[PDB]
Amino acid sequence: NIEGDALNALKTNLADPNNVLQSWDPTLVNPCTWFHVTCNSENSVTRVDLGNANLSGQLVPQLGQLPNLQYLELYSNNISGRIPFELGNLTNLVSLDLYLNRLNGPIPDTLGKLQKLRFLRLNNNSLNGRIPMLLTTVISLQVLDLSNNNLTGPVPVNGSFSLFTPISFANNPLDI
Amino acid sequence: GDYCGQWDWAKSTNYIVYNNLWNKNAAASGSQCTGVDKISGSTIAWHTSYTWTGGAATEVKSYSNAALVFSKKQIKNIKSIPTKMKYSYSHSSGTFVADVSYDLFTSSTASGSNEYEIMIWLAAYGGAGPISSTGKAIATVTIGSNSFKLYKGPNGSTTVFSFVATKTITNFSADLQKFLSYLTKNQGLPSSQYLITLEAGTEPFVGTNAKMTVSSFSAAVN
Amino acid sequence: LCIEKERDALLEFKRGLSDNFGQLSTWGDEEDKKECCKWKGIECNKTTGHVIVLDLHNAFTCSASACFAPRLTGKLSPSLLELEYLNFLDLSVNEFERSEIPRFICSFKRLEYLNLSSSFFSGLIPTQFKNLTSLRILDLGYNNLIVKDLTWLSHLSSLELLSLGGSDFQVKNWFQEITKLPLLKELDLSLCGLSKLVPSPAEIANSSLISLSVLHLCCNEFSSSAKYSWLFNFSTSLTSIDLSNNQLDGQIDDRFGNLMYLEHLNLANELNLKGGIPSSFGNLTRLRYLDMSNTRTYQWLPELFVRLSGSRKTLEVLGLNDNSMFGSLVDVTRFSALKRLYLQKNVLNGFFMERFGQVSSLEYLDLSDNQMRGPLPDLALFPSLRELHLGSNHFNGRIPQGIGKLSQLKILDVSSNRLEGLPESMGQLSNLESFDASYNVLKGTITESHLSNLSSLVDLDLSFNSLALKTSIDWLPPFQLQVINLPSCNLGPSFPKWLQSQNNYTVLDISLANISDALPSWFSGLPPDIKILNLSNNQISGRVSDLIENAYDYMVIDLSSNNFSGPLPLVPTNVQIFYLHKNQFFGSISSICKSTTGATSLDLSHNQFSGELPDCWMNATNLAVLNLAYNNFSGKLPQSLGSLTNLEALYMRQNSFSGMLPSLSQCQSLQILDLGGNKLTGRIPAWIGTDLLNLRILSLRFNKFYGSISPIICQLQFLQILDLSANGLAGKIPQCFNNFTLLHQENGLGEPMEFLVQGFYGKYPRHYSYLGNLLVQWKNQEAEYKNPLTYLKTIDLSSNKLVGGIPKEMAEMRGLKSLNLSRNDLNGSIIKGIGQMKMLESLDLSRNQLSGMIPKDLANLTFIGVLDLSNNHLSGRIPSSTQLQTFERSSYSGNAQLCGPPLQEC
Ligand SMILES: *[C@@H]1O[C@H](CO)[C@@H](O[C@@H]2O[C@H](CO)[C@@H](O[C@@H]3O[C@H](CO[C@H]4O[C@H](CO[C@H]5O[C@H](CO)[C@@H](O)[C@H](O)[C@@H]5O[C@H]5O[C@H](CO)[C@@H](O)[C@H](O)[C@@H]5O)[C@@H](O)[C@H](O[C@H]5O[C@H](CO)[C@@H](O)[C@H](O)[C@@H]5O)[C@@H]4O)[C@@H](O)[C@H](O[C@H]4O[C@H](CO)[C@@H](O)[C@H](O)[C@@H]4O)[C@@H]3O)[C@H](O)[C@H]2NC(C)=O)[C@H](O)[C@H]1NC(C)=O
Ligand SMILES: *[C@@H]1O[C@H](CO)[C@@H](O[C@@H]2O[C@H](CO)[C@@H](O[C@@H]3O[C@H](CO[C@H]4O[C@H](CO)[C@@H](O)[C@H](O)[C@@H]4O)[C@@H](O)[C@H](O[C@H]4O[C@H](CO)[C@@H](O)[C@H](O)[C@@H]4O)[C@@H]3O)[C@H](O)[C@H]2NC(C)=O)[C@H](O)[C@H]1NC(C)=O
Ligand SMILES: *[C@@H]1O[C@H](CO)[C@@H](O[C@@H]2O[C@H](CO)[C@@H](O[C@@H]3O[C@H](CO)[C@@H](O)[C@H](O)[C@@H]3O)[C@H](O)[C@H]2NC(C)=O)[C@H](O)[C@H]1NC(C)=O
Ligand SMILES: *[C@@H]1O[C@H](CO)[C@@H](O[C@@H]2O[C@H](CO)[C@@H](O[C@@H]3O[C@H](CO)[C@@H](O)[C@H](O)[C@@H]3O)[C@H](O)[C@H]2NC(C)=O)[C@H](O)[C@H]1NC(C)=O
Ligand SMILES: *[C@@H]1O[C@H](CO)[C@@H](O[C@@H]2O[C@H](CO)[C@@H](O[C@@H]3O[C@H](CO)[C@@H](O)[C@H](O)[C@@H]3O)[C@H](O)[C@H]2NC(C)=O)[C@H](O)[C@H]1NC(C)=O
Ligand SMILES: *[C@@H]1O[C@H](CO)[C@@H](O[C@@H]2O[C@H](CO)[C@@H](O[C@@H]3O[C@H](CO)[C@@H](O)[C@H](O)[C@@H]3O)[C@H](O)[C@H]2NC(C)=O)[C@H](O)[C@H]1NC(C)=O
Ligand SMILES: *[C@@H]1O[C@H](CO)[C@@H](O[C@@H]2O[C@H](CO)[C@@H](O[C@@H]3O[C@H](CO)[C@@H](O)[C@H](O)[C@@H]3O)[C@H](O)[C@H]2NC(C)=O)[C@H](O)[C@H]1NC(C)=O
Ligand SMILES: *[C@@H]1O[C@H](CO)[C@@H](O[C@@H]2O[C@H](CO)[C@@H](O)[C@H](O)[C@H]2NC(C)=O)[C@H](O)[C@H]1NC(C)=O
Ligand SMILES: *[C@@H]1O[C@H](CO)[C@@H](O[C@@H]2O[C@H](CO)[C@@H](O)[C@H](O)[C@H]2NC(C)=O)[C@H](O)[C@H]1NC(C)=O
Ligand SMILES: *[C@@H]1O[C@H](CO)[C@@H](O)[C@H](O)[C@H]1NC(C)=O
Ligand SMILES: *[C@@H]1O[C@H](CO)[C@@H](O)[C@H](O)[C@H]1NC(C)=O
Ligand SMILES: *[C@@H]1O[C@H](CO)[C@@H](O)[C@H](O)[C@H]1NC(C)=O
Ligand SMILES: *[C@@H]1O[C@H](CO)[C@@H](O)[C@H](O)[C@H]1NC(C)=O
Ligand SMILES: *[C@@H]1O[C@H](CO)[C@@H](O)[C@H](O)[C@H]1NC(C)=O
Ligand SMILES: *[C@@H]1O[C@H](CO)[C@@H](O)[C@H](O)[C@H]1NC(C)=O
Ligand SMILES: *[C@@H]1O[C@H](CO)[C@@H](O)[C@H](O)[C@H]1NC(C)=O
Ligand SMILES: *[C@@H]1O[C@H](CO)[C@@H](O)[C@H](O)[C@H]1NC(C)=O
Ligand SMILES: *[C@@H]1O[C@H](CO)[C@@H](O)[C@H](O)[C@H]1NC(C)=O
Ligand SMILES: *[C@@H]1O[C@H](CO)[C@@H](O)[C@H](O)[C@H]1NC(C)=O
Ligand SMILES: *[C@@H]1O[C@H](CO)[C@@H](O)[C@H](O)[C@H]1NC(C)=O
Ligand SMILES: *[C@@H]1O[C@H](CO)[C@@H](O)[C@H](O)[C@H]1NC(C)=O
Ligand SMILES: *[C@@H]1O[C@H](CO)[C@@H](O)[C@H](O)[C@H]1NC(C)=O
Repeated sequence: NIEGDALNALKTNLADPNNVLQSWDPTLVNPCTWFHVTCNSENSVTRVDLGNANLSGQLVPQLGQLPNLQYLELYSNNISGRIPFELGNLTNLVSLDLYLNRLNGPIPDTLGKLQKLRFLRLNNNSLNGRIPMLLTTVISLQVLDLSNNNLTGPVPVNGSFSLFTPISFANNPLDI
Repeated sequence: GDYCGQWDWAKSTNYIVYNNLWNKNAAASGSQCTGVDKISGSTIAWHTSYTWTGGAATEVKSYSNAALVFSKKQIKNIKSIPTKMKYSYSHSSGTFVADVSYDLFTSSTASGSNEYEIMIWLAAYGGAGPISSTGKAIATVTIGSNSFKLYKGPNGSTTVFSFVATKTITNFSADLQKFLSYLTKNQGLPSSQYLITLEAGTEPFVGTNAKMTVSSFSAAVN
Repeated sequence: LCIEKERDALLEFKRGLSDNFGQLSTWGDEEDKKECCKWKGIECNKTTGHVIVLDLHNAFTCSASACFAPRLTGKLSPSLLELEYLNFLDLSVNEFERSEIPRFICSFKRLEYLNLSSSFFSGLIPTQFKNLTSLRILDLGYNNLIVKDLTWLSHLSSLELLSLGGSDFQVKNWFQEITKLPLLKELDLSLCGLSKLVPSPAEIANSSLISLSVLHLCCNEFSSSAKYSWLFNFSTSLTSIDLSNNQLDGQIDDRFGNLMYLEHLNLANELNLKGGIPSSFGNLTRLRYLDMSNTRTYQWLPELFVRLSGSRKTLEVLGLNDNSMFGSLVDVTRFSALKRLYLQKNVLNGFFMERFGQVSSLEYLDLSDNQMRGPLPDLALFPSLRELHLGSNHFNGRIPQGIGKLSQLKILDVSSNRLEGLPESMGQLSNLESFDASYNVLKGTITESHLSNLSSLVDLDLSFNSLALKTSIDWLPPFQLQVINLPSCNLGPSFPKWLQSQNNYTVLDISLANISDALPSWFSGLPPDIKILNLSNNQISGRVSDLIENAYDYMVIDLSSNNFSGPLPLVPTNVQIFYLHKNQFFGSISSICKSTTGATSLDLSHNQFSGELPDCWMNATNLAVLNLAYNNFSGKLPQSLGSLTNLEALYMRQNSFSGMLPSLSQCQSLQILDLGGNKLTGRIPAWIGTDLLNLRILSLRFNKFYGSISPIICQLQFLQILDLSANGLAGKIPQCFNNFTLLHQENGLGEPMEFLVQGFYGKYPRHYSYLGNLLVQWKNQEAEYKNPLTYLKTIDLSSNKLVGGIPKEMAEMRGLKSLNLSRNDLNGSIIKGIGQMKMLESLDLSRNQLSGMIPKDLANLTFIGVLDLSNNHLSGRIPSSTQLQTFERSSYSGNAQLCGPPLQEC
């Protein structure tokens, strides 16, 4: 009921114009039968798939209370807010794609705590800050894209960032 | 054929014919049985036999009716409700009180508790009368060459309007939209209400070897 | 006393009249009934013996939705003229021969009272009534009379009370004729056509002066103040005015103020008063009754109270319900003589405070259906309250401790509020009959002290709170409850002990309690006239085959979700809801046949009933839903199941049936047909598509169904769940799948299933919602979807040896939210158009024999959550998309020629 409570907290804070969140109800023992939520064995949430679903709102601090989550997809939605620091508690996240969306703030350093992340797409967003230093400490990150964002500071290349291209960091106020 | 249960019915296409002995226990040594005879398109024909005696001789004992299933539409979206009903009746001995009535039930939503009820009394025998807060009519309405007196009353949380004819009408043919429009314009019935149910049938109080035959009954909602 | 000729005349009068209800039973010629004066309705002079009063009138006794009056039918005999000293005659509610008013009444010569009102007289008033010179009270109201000339009223010069309402009034100059009666004090002219008959000012100018006190002008389509203005000529002497049901659309005329001696105003049932009380009031100083119900005033309540401040010491009844009035009820105590205050169904969004300490004389207070906030006032300031309705408001806080100072309360309705607690002094009321405190957030425990002295309580309603009810052992309840609605109340770990003394109750709903005890020995016989039994969602254990005894008035039995064990209990002959699921019953259910029943919804699921299903279902033809799932029944399905014409939901799954399936042809209005498991054999029934046309869910999975899916199944037009997985089918998938409407709508929620329990609120029925489950193969897990009708839209034909190609007609199926066509010998290519399926969250085409390359349109999904195309003979490159690249290598493996970013590279 803890994961269902977290997902319900996510639901209440956001507003749905197309009404694609109507099937999320707390009475069920698990949120497994909910739409746009993918299950696994033993009924733990492992995917949250919401693409061009027109959702508007802000992110929820207790979103990270899901331990066995992977592939958190929330791109192309009208979500205005700040990336929570609790996302670092995800010990199994793989793909975090939040692009074509309007989130303001910096990229948390705790996000670099992900030791199994492979995909990170934050494009066409307006985030004010600099690239985290600790994010390069993960060696499983195969692709990254931080473009068309309010990015300033230095461009890190050492370590896992040595296999990337400047295109991943483009259209920014300061790149040097 | 002919069935005698308290809640049994003979369902057909677009019509459901009930027995509805909802106040059976208020009478002593009575019985009632209804049956659908012939079906022809939208036309129906049924009959009801009963005998009720004693007990609370001032209360309705049953409402064996012939209800119609339709799309739950708001009053303002209803164009016409053409209805025709021809019936004959036969009682035997005496101390006879009964009634032939149309019921319309309307509520705020398409599936909810009734908030407005509409009686149309086509015949009143033995002093049976509609429910009224004051016991006196509040309007006189002539619709389709047929006089009517209007009564208003409470029933729990429901408001019951009643159009009682001045002469017994054994052959009726009219439009219920006229009554509904009169109620909406004059008596203050909201036009956004959802017409839940339409039905027509007998409503006995006391009788002995009693039988009502509906030679024809048709209705529709447009 | 009792002159012989008078008695003979009375007997001859009775002879014509036909009495059927015991009236005139005292009247007779038997020697024991010789005395005239002792008869019912006859009064005689004391000195002489002549009859002075003859009142054979009745009254309307009313029931649920009909009133009845014991009318006297017959012919009015002319022998009444022998009663030459009669002065009081009253024949009011009787309906005699519905004909003219008899003319002989003109020659009584001493009548001082006549009342033929509410009979069924018709036609013109006889012209001979000019001989009734001694008449003081005339009442001919509410008959089918036609009054077109009033030239006879001139002679009746002793009248003080004239009533001609309900007539076809066509007198053009009625004011001129009425003004000729010098002693008239009231005048009833209701329901006439007074809208079209207004007196010209010249007529008022040329008229004799008379002083009226009561005007009954109702049911006249005035619709304006320009048509009832004439009554203001009587402003000096008016006391009572009645103007209800006139379609008044405008401000109340300011001349209603400055009507001195006015004591009774009735302006109910208008069109729109547009503001309500004018500022002209406050000059009244003598008001005692004001009614404005159902008028759409839109007035501020404190402003109304200030404008009625001229008559605080006299005002007694104030009806302001069914309007739209806002504000708060502040200082109601300043109205000293107030006794009724009806403020129902308003828009009152304020508080209820006294803020000054005086006692109130209120006896009936009504505040239901509002938006009032804040705590309740000190109820000890209303010691004479007989009824208190405060439901559907937003009151909060504990009920005040002074509630026990009333000692006259009979009804207490505080339901649907945000109340917080119950006081201890509630038990000293000693006159309460109903207690509706349901759907509040109530907390604490109700001990015996809360119920110590309620000797007249009949209804107890504490539904759905956080409340607890712990009564000590050796407590004898001082009441005998008739309805016991205590759901979601902690009634103790053991079975409640105070039900031992409770007989004579009609409903008993103690579900959602915490009773974890065996069924007690004493709890063997329910009251003989019990209606609703609901012991559901507890942990009660024992044998209940000895608890149901075919009471004539059973309507609901709900023993679901418990620890009951034993044989199937008796099915009462008039029960409609028979729920027994999630228990431990075992045995055969052949006892569901021997008696005809009115059951419409029975649930026997999740039990241990065994044996072959009986062939007796013609004795139960009122069924709407039938649940025989998750048991170990066996054998063929009975043929009698085809006689369930009213059936709309058949839940027969997770059993061990066998054989072919019976002809459920004449079972129209069937929406759900679930037959999972059950080892059924045979070809797919050809009558499913031919006859069943309202079907929405068709679950024939984990069976032995050889053959082919005939295209007739496309004629269903309403299917949203099709599931034939693991059935051993064959043939090609039909190309006719376009015809399934509701699978093209992008976002459409189907209505839930609803059956009808008739007779709940007396004449009125109740609608029950059955949200049945459905076992589906959802996202690689076998899951029990809760309400499949509203949301789910799936097609599943996996593991059924289907040979052919995927039809190209599935492209435009926007609403499909799952697709499983795996483990079949299909060949071809993925149809170009799957990318058009916007809300498809589950795709599975694995273990087929497909070919070609993946279509590019799959990049448009953006909602797909589970994909599996393994072992399918594809080639080419996987389309690039955010969702496609987020899938494991296992989802695309098994293809010897496919290569993409997920696996290897070209
Ligand atoms: C010629 O003969 C004819 C005979 O046909 C005479 O006509 C008869 O005259 C008698 C008078 O002797 C009449 O009897 C009297 O009736 C009145 C009215 O009773 C009805 O109304 C009461 C109040 O109703 C309002 O309030 C209630 C809630 O309190 C509400 O439910 C109602 O709907 C109504 O509400 C309206 O008003 C509210 C306040 O403003 C508004 O808020 C609201 O929105 C509405 O606008 C009501 O209490 C009463 O209830 C009784 O009846 C029902 C149904 O049968 C029953 O269920 C109840 O249990 C009650 O029994 C009625 O509905 C009544 O007030 C009189 O009471 C006197 O007698 C009793 C006897 O015990 C005393 O205790 C009283 O103190 C009081 O003295 C009396 O009964 C009769 O109705 C009338 N009949 C006809 C057909 O006209 C005629 O008078 C004769 N001619 C002459 C010249 O005399
Ligand atoms: C035997 O007794 C049992 C238990 O006492 C009965 O089962 C209960 O029946 C009641 C009445 O139908 C159920 O109450 C209803 O629950 C609905 C579902 O609630 C969930 O969903 C809503 C909406 O998403 C949430 O807000 C809520 O928190 C829950 O998560 C409600 O939607 C209903 O509300 C409607 O009615 C109330 C009261 O009239 C209104 O105030 C509302 O505005 C709304 O209109 C309602 O509360 C209850 O859930 C059942 N419990 C169980 C365990 O099943 C049996 O019905 C009874 N037997 C028979 C034959 O009646
Ligand atoms: C790749 O390069 C980045 C910088 O370009 C490295 O980040 C830096 O890592 C060093 C550790 O080698 C950090 O130094 C530490 O700083 C903390 C205070 O923040 C101090 O307490 C420690 O004693 C230590 O000095 C440094 O802060 C950090 N950031 C910056 C801006 O220099 C990153 O570690 C490199 N990754 C590798 C080499 O794998
Ligand atoms: C029952 O019958 C008796 C007798 O007929 C009635 O008594 C009569 O009442 C009237 C009215 O009061 C009396 O008339 C008055 O008489 C006095 C004295 O004679 C006279 O001064 C007055 O001018 C007026 O005429 C009449 O005398 C009296 N009868 C007798 C014999 O004294 C009585 O009223 C009847 N009861 C009812 C209820 O009608
Ligand atoms: C369907 O319901 C009907 C009626 O509810 C059942 O018929 C009833 O069957 C019982 C058992 O055989 C009969 O009771 C016996 O009647 C005989 C003859 O009167 C009597 O000698 C026995 O001592 C015993 O009382 C009962 O009379 C009979 N009622 C009617 C109206 O026929 C029927 O068995 C149920 N099942 C099927 C499949 O029809
Ligand atoms: C698509 O679904 C519709 C139903 O919505 C199917 O239309 C149905 O077609 C049958 C053909 O056998 C019609 O039955 C016929 O009825 C007439 C009049 O009762 C009768 O004289 C014929 O002998 C025959 O029984 C049925 O009425 C009709 N239903 C509707 C609502 O039109 C259609 O066949 C399905 N398949 C397609 C369009 O490919
Ligand atoms: C579509 O329906 C088919 C069956 O009609 C579903 O196939 C099921 O797939 C799961 C996962 O591949 C199988 O679980 C397997 O269990 C064995 C142990 O028994 C394990 O060794 C495997 O690794 C795998 O986890 C399951 O047996 C299989 N059902 C069968 C064969 O009857 C399929 O999941 C459905 N597709 C979707 C998207 O729901
Ligand atoms: C209530 O009655 C008083 C009289 O008792 C009304 O006052 C009259 O009108 C004006 C007031 O501005 C003055 O000429 C006198 O006070 C009164 N005139 C007379 C007696 O001829 C007062 O207007 C009434 N209330 C309302 C709201 O009209
Ligand atoms: C229950 O109510 C009855 C009312 O009839 C109480 O009887 C009397 O109550 C008064 C005060 O309310 C006492 O002064 C009397 O002594 C009571 N009479 C008797 C014989 O005791 C009764 O006391 C109430 N119950 C309890 C437990 O107090
Ligand atoms: C929802 O999203 C679609 C894009 O598929 C867009 O066309 C539509 O305008 C959106 N609705 C609202 C209310 O913004
Ligand atoms: C919602 O999202 C659409 C998609 O691009 C965007 O055009 C629109 O401006 C957004 N609405 C807002 C931010 O209010
Ligand atoms: C979750 O993240 C927050 C934010 O940094 C952190 O304080 C908390 O300790 C984390 N939870 C656990 C169990 O470590
Ligand atoms: C980001 O915005 C630019 C224009 O500001 C647009 O050309 C580009 O297509 C956007 N990114 C995506 C992924 O659509
Ligand atoms: C009515 O009064 C007149 C005047 O005395 C009288 O001549 C006539 O006979 C009376 N009518 C009847 C029917 O008595
Ligand atoms: C006006 O009043 C006088 C008073 O006697 C009366 O004679 C005359 O008939 C009245 N006018 C009319 C038109 O009736
Ligand atoms: C009656 O009222 C009208 C209107 O106010 C007035 O003109 C007329 O003088 C009044 N007549 C009497 C006799 O009071
Ligand atoms: C039993 O209940 C009935 C209502 O059905 C009631 O009239 C009667 O007074 C009650 N008797 C007792 C002793 O409680
Ligand atoms: C009552 O039962 C509920 C669940 O049925 C449980 O959570 C609660 O602790 C129980 N309370 C007591 C006092 O037994
Ligand atoms: C009632 O049944 C449930 C599950 O069937 C079980 O866990 C529980 O122990 C049972 N109650 C008792 C008192 O054993
Ligand atoms: C039903 O009967 C079979 C065979 O006797 C048994 O295996 C099964 O356990 C029974 N069902 C239940 C729920 O015990
Ligand atoms: C698919 O299988 C059928 C069954 O043998 C075969 O006739 C057909 O030719 C196959 N499809 C193709 C494209 O060869
Ligand atoms: C659907 O896919 C086609 C082919 O790739 C593409 O041209 C089209 O833009 C897509 N639809 C949307 C709404 O992007």
